[PDB]
Amino acid sequence: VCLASLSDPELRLLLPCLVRMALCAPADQSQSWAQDKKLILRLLSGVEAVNSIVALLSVDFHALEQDASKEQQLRHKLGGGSGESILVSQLQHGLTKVSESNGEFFFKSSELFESPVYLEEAADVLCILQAELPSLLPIVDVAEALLHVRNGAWFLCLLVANVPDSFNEVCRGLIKNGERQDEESLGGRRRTDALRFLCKMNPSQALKVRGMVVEECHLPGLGVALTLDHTKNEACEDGVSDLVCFVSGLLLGTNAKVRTWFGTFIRNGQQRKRETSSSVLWQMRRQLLLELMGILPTVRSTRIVEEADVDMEPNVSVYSGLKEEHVVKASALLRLYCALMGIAGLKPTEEEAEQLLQLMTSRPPATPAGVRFVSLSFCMLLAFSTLVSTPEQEQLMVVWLSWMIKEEAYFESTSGVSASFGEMLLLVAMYFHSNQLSAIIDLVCSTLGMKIVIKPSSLSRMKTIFTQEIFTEQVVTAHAVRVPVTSNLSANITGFLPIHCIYQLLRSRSFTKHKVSIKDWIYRQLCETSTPLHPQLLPLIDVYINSILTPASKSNPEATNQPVTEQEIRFSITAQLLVLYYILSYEEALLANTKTLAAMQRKPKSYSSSLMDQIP
Amino acid sequence: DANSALMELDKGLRSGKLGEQCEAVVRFPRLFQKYPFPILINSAFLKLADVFRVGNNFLRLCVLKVTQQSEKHLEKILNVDEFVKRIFSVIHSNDPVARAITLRMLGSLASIIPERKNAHHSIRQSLDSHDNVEVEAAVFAAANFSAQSKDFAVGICNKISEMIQGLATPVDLKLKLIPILQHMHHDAILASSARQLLQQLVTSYPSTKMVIVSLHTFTLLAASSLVDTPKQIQLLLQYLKNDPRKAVKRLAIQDLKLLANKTPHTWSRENIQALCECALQTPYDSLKLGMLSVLSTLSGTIAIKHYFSDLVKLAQECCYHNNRGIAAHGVRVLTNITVSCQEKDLLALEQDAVFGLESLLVLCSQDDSPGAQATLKIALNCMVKLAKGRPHLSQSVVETLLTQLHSAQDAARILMCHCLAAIAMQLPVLGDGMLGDLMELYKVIGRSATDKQQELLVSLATVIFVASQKALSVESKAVIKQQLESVSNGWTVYRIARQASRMGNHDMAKELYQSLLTQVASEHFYFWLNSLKEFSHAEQCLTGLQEENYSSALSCIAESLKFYHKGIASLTAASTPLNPLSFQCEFVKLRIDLLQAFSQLICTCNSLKTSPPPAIATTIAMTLGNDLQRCGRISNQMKQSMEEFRSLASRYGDLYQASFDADSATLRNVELQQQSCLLISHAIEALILDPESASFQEYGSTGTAHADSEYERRMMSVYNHVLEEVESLNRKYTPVSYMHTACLCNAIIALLKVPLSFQRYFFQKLQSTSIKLALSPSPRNPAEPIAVQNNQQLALKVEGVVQHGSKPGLFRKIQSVCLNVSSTLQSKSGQDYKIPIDNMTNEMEQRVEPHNDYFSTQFLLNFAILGTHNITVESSVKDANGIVWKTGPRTTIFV
Repeated sequence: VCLASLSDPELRLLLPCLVRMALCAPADQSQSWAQDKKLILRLLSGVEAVNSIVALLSVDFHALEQDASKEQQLRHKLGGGSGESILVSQLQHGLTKVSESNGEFFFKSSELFESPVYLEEAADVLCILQAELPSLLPIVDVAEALLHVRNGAWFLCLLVANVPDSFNEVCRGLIKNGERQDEESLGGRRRTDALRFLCKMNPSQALKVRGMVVEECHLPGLGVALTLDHTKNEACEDGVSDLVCFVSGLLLGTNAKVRTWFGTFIRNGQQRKRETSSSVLWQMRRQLLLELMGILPTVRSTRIVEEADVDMEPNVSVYSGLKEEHVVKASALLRLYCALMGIAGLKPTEEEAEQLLQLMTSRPPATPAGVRFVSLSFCMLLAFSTLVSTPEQEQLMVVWLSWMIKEEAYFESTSGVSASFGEMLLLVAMYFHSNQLSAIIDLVCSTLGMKIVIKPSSLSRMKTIFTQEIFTEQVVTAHAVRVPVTSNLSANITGFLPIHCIYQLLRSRSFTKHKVSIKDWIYRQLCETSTPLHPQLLPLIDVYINSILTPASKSNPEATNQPVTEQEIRFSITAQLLVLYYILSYEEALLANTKTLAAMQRKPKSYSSSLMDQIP
Repeated sequence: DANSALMELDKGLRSGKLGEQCEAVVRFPRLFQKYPFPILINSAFLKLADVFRVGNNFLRLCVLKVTQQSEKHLEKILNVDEFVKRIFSVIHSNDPVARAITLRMLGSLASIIPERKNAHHSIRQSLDSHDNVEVEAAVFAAANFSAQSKDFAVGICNKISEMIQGLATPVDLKLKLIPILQHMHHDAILASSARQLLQQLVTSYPSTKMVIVSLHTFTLLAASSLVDTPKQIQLLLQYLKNDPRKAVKRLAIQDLKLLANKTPHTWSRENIQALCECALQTPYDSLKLGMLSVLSTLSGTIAIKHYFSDLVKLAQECCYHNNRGIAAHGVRVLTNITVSCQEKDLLALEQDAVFGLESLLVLCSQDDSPGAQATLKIALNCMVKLAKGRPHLSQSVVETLLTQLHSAQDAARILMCHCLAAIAMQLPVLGDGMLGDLMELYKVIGRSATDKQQELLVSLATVIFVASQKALSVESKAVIKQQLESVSNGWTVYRIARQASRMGNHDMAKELYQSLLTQVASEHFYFWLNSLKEFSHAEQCLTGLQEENYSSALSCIAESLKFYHKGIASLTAASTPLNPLSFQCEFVKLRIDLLQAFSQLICTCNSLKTSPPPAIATTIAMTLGNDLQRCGRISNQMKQSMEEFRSLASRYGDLYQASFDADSATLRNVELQQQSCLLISHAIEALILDPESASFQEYGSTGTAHADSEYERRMMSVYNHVLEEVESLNRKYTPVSYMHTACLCNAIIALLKVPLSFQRYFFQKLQSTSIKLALSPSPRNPAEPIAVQNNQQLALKVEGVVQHGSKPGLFRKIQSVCLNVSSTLQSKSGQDYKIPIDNMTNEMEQRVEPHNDYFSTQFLLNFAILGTHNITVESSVKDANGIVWKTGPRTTIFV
């Protein structure tokens, strides 16, 4: 509140030439300058020259009042100390009016009245800090706040007292002068900030008396402009995260730095990922503030993040989609939104959900980052179906889903990623076809590190009604069969390979009668990888063996041409072992059932003992 | 979860289903590897003994293979007698294959039952049986039981002697029975008898395989029983000088190599002279190569110091040989002799050394073959050793390296750059001299390269950053130009930026991090790169300080702290449960706290002039005060700074012992940071405050010639400057800190000269060791406390298993686990803490030494409080030298 931030920052380092740059600002902190220019020790020559220059530059109109205050403080060295000691002794013993007799004119004329007023204020502050919760008795020196603050600064600079107690008294009486205390010593700013941050609880600063303390801390951080990030970190690490969020928002609105990444998201990212203590702290804080609408910091944070989000909306409006330079920031913001609305999240609105649906349905530049962003947007729209209330949103989202299903092949061919979004789309389609919803939950909680719950098999059920509309077994099976095989697997990359959807398709049913004999895809997959042993290869081979002795779902028995062209001597060790396991499983299945309804299922096409003698 | 697996394996083993039984048996080792718990292993081994007692003779082989595979999990078996009985109950059958399988199983169990007389009697009886596979199994079991069990050795030595000398067994049976004599090192009489037997076998059975196996047995006995190693060396030299065969000569060469590898101090001058005389009379190349390899292995130990002129002549003659391996061995011997020995004339040999290195450079420059790359690496590490052990010839090798850098087809320049980077870590004048040539090579290398352009560019950038000190001239723009329009491999530029941040170059690091921020294929790596960029920017802005400046220094400190806060926020935004970042967060937070303490110190030093004398003088005369000299309000700020520095040093010492996986460089950097913090604390305690408190002069040597980095040398020089400026101004002026604050601020600025050095452990975290510490208390699945009578007792039964994701014996080895346990009251009794004493008397600091990867101790506690308590345990692993190494498992149980 006009605490001379620049003048204070200049005087904190050295007062050599900054005395001439501030003419009217040298009115509140003039007491410290007068005390340093009158009671100087004259240690060094440069220090003496600086003190002389400061005394020469302090020849203002209020120099007489400053000299009178300095003389009153010097004359109150022994008498005021004894008076305060006697008052403290009397208060300790007892614990075991015409504007207060012209209090405005008495404290400015005689030093004894000012000393008595300071002693009474200190006693009241001690009584309120011992055991009390109140902020009254502040309109005593409202008309003479300047003289009262000057007298308090003179008493603090002349008489020994506690800095934390004085800061607490200033925060409880009038914060407008609290920052003035920072202009008295200009050395205990960090200590005062830590004391103010440690003088509050966790569930406060929202609808209690801690709002005044939070405002005072914000004003002090704005007047300092140096330890603001340190104060925000201390708050986020100890208590009162709302003050830290407000300080971060103020620093982001004042300074134009952090252009590559918004500092608000940078600070809000560490709330549902680690540090479970601060995690549940922020959780209960946002839970308590969600119902309360008359609070400034959280709504300002939502507004700034919303405008930072919509600054990228004209780009996808006039162009096809996002750009390469803004494809990672959008994904980070989307993941932050997901983490914020993971469990016990806030209630969204339409003016934000519209832009969310517009950005989540953009056109990436066919970059693995863009593929990850598309997958994250798909999981976001699948875990939350709060978009069906309006027709235009649902029609645009289904149009974009059809576009993604069409261009999945292009996105997988250009971008050399292992698991694209099309694999997840086909997997959730097969899951909806198999009439279960727990697999969708496992999918959405396995694609990203958030063990959250959405609804007990009631939220995604609506999507099922859409699944039977257009995305029926006529196109999803084609897209699952027309996927390219993965080369040189690793069993370590995060994602769902086509092996999963192929296994799900072979397990559910294959009654299409026009999309059988997928042995070519199986061979092209098991051709040559040799690095891992995927845990799904054996169940895939098992369900493929079971997909031969099944009624009317007749596939090819993997004729001996592939074995004789593979096991002839890149057809590595793992491929040969998998082929041998498949052959042995087929030989075992030829003897297990032996009964295939005796209806046109009489062509097993077994081996004639001419291939088994060749394979070692 | 392991109970379900054991149950399903039992259900699979219940029915016959030979295939399913074999499947379960071969899957048992995976269950052993997954759960190393002793009770589950004991139950599984009991079930294996059960299925071994009755079987179709094929499950027995699978159980034998499982036992041979899982050998380390064999000592953690509770019921051993029943297991051994069930195993031995099948040796009385008439099936020879079953008896052979049982004998092999017993031999596989020779580490847990070395005194069972029934097994010894069975092996003794079945050793001379009328069979072919049972005899081999009995021989295997006899060797296993003769390794240990001295009684079995003394009982089987005579039988082995008669069976070998009976001349009624084939040559293969004797060749298999001879290696049994290796385990006769239990007594001197056994060693003498085995030596006489082997001598008689050599003198009576002259044959290639016979002599080879007998000499192998004899040398293994001599190496395991170091009583007659000189006689072994003499016999090997005699056989090298007399026996004309080629196989026996190579056997003796490998024998001498093994002896020098294990026991090199038993060699004498006569043995080395005889070996040199034998090598000088060898017309072949492979034999001379092996003898020179043995000589090079010997010269790397104290043998070359005890030998001190035939070895010198041999090394000088084989240094310029036609083949490359012999020349590499010769120059290695010469370099080892130069480094170890310090004779007078040997100085001239130094010449023959350096030029000899050229003989290994012009022959393996553009060969592109492993046989040449091996000798190249040998010569390069020998040159590194010669440069690090003798700085007198540091330039005479770097000039040859620079001249040879132009004679490689982009194949050996990576190794030359590695050698240059390893050599330049000691003396910076080499880098100052070769920076120009390195930049010339970096400019002329960006023409065309496809095979290994990535690693070549990485090595060039690394050696340039090591040679350079500022990287602010045109060279940085040239490197940026060479890396921009060329192939933009993300890993290459990432490694270049990592090396730049490691060496201290922060401008190039910031540029590369900004270039990489726009190309990230994920979200966590994006935050990681953003944090690295913010840290590099704060480091670069930290270097923007001027000597004797205090106006802009506060602004630079503030902006560096702001950038550090942004970076640590973006970094902790990337901390995930999967692969969590614990060292980086703590390191950055402690650096931020140290810089905040420095900012508070400079702020207090500046505010000392803001009328501090007359502030506290109103209550007491600070002038000529014997109680508190120059008593002012600055004393509280000085005490706060001192306690902050003490807490920072304590947290540094905690972080040192909390890693347990950091390299030597990272530990040295942490130690240097803590030393600087403690030095600033000592300066604020002894100089600014009363000098009569400590008055301890630092009259001791420091900064020895052992630092392996320029950062360490600069830190040590700054430490010495601070000590020499604080030891003199102690009793000069009054304690009002008139001139003391000036030198204090100068030292603070000097400490901020070197920005930082992100060591190797900051990235690529390897050697991931972890103690599971899975105690076995009463069954408590929920969070409800165990119902105890509160008066009898409460047992713990704690046990932990160590798990190493990487190579265990890489940097440190686990030797002891100092398990600690404490108790406290959960509910508040009278205050916010547990109680007046918190019931933390029950510590019971036990020191268990796990021989294998398993340990188990017993803990108790006595409490008479009807409330709820909390029990916590800590691992506190101890290494070989002995350090607390405070680990953070934090296993806390209520009751």
